[PDB]
Amino acid sequence: PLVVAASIIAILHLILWALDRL
Ligand SMILES: CCCCCCCCO[C@@H]1O[C@H](CO)[C@@H](O)[C@H](O)[C@H]1O
Repeated sequence: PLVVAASIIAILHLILWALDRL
């Protein structure tokens, strides 16, 4: 479950960064 949570947060953070860059 911690793998799931950490990975969701990591992917969402990546999406936020990408949207900012775009
Ligand atoms: C699934 C594809 C997502 C692509 C994410 C692109 C992240 C970088 O994107 C590019 O970044 C440049 C500066 O960093 C900007 O000047 C460009 O306009 C932006 O397109």
